[PDB]
Amino acid sequence: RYAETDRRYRDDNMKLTDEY
Amino acid sequence: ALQHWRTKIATNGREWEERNRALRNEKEIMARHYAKL
Repeated sequence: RYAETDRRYRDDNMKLTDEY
Repeated sequence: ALQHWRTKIATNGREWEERNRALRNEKEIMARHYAKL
């Protein structure tokens, strides 16, 4: 649902940023 | 309503796609730069 998809969005993008 | 919640989930998915594609592309291109160096 909304909570899990928001958490997935957040951790995916923070992983992208930290790798960057 | 349930339809409004579905619209919100769709907006969340569209934002996910907008934010991840360009970041991955930039990561790949400058990783190629890394490989050349």
